[PDB]
Formats: sequence, C-alpha cells, structure tokens
Amino acid sequence: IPTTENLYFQEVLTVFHAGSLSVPFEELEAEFEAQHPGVDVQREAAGSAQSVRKITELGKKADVLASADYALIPSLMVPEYADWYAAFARNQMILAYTNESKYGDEINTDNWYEILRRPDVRYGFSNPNDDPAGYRSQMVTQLAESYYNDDMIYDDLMLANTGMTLTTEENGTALIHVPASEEISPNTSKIMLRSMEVELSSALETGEIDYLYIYRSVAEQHGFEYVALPPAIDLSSLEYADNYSKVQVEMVNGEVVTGSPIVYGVTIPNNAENSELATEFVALLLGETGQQIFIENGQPPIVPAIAEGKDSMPEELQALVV
Ligand code: MOO
Repeated sequence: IPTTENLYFQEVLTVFHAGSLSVPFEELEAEFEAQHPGVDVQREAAGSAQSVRKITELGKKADVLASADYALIPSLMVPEYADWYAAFARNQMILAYTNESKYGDEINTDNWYEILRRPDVRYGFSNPNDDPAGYRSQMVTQLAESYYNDDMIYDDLMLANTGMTLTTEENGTALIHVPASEEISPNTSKIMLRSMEVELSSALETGEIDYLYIYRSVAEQHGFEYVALPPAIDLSSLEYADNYSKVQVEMVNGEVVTGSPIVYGVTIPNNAENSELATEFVALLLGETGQQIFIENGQPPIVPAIAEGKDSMPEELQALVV
C-alpha cells in the first residue's frame, strides 16, 4: 500500500516538472543529493500546464518549476509568481511504436495518418488541457492537412473520435477547442487518453495501443521505434515557426497555446521556500553537468540557455544565460 510520499512526491527541495523530464531530472536529483548531504529533492511529475496551475491557482509552493513549453511561464506566472525564466532544452514530436504494433514494418513518414485512419488501429495522446504533448498532438495532426494536401486528417482522427471542436480564425489560423476534461469522451476503439504523455508508455509496451504521439527523447529513453514526422509539422525546427503558428489550441479555461518549436523552460517561483537551494539546482541544470545529462537522455539542450528578465535572476545563474 502506497504512502502519501509514494503517491504525491514519487532541507526540502520541491520541484514541479514535466512528464518528459522524468528521466533527466531523476539523474539531476541523484547528482544534486550527492553534492548536498542533507537535501531531499522531492519531485512531482505532471503535465506542464497543471504543473503551472498548482502554483498559479492551487496556491502550492515550489522551488523549481520546469515546463515542456517555456511560454506557459510568461503567459500564466509572470509577473505575480515569476519574474524570470530560461529556455534550456529542445524536443521533437514523433509517432512511437514497437514490433507488436499492427502495420509496424509498413508505416513511414508518407502514410502515418492513413494508417491511423484504419478502424483496427488504436493510438494515444495525453490530455491537451493538462499536457503540452497533449495539445501538440492536435497541432501535429492539424498541420498535416496543409502539408499532405488532405483537409480531412484532423476531422477523421480527432474531431470524429473526441469532443474536440475546430473553428477558423479571421487570419486563417485554425483554432482547436478542448472541452472539459471529462467531456473529451474519446472513442475507446480508436483513442486512449492519459493526464500526461509518459503514463501512455506502459500502454505502448503491452500493445494496448499501436501508436503514440510523444517526444523523440521519451521514445529513445524507452527504446521505441518511431516515425520521423516532417519538420514542417513536428514542432522541432526554428525555421518552420511561421508554419507552426497557423494552429492554436484553446483549453477549457480559455488559455490559448500556439504552435511553436518545442522549447523547455525553467524558473524559480517568487514564493519559493528554498530559493537559495533552488538557485543551486538550476545552476546544475544550466551548467555543463546538466547539459550532458540531457545529451545522454536523447534531449538536445539549448547551450547557452536563453533567459528573459535577467535583472530579476539570481547572480549565480546570470553567468550561464543569454
Ligand atoms: O509537460 Mo509534458 O513533458 O508535455 O507531460
């Protein structure tokens, strides 16, 4: 029987981070505890949007907040809960699978959506209201329409199988509306939906789902075979930023996220209890040691880190940022 520590957090350093950061932050935890004897790092892994909402709406206090989408910090935390943030890593949306997945040896970059259209094929993605990988899965599928010249890709895979709706904005931008989390109501024969993307890893391993909308790093961390989606739709390239911006996702609470290159962001909240200790953890993260942890885990780091609001940043961190 799990204790409260075994359920919740599965001196004190409280860190709320993204699900895809579970592997590098686990190695960062062990290294930080090795350098600091009496320090117990307590990590809570959740979708980045709900990780932010714990601080901004639930009144929870964290020392370190790390998101899969850096932009959630200035749009939701700044200026009441945050005065600064730093872009530290990059990632890539892929479609993961294993040997057991149906149509495995036959799926490639030019037919992935056609495979997902099949009634026997089941696929997974996380909750877009809570997780970046969840809303990014919708972004990838919608952008695939204009790339492959097929205006029915998003309708067949998402609109006809969930509670998601779509409207066209005045500038031609597509806007995806995500209803209440319980009213998403996915077609069980076609879609499996979790709160965060990494909980769906177990589903792909057993063959409960055939394909999974997830990051490249997570696929390499688990050893899954994957489909390298075109740079124009996979949110991996800085050059295709103008193309990615033509799709937006509105959450149930009215918050709008925009298609952009996947850029991870970190910050130390304004109401942090151990801000001194948090500084040292972020220093290890943005320093050479943190950089090598990401490279070894298949996640490319932004070296040097790009920060905003440097006049509010602690002095120890200003030597590691741009
Ligand atoms: O915040 Mo995630 O790394 O899209 O579970």
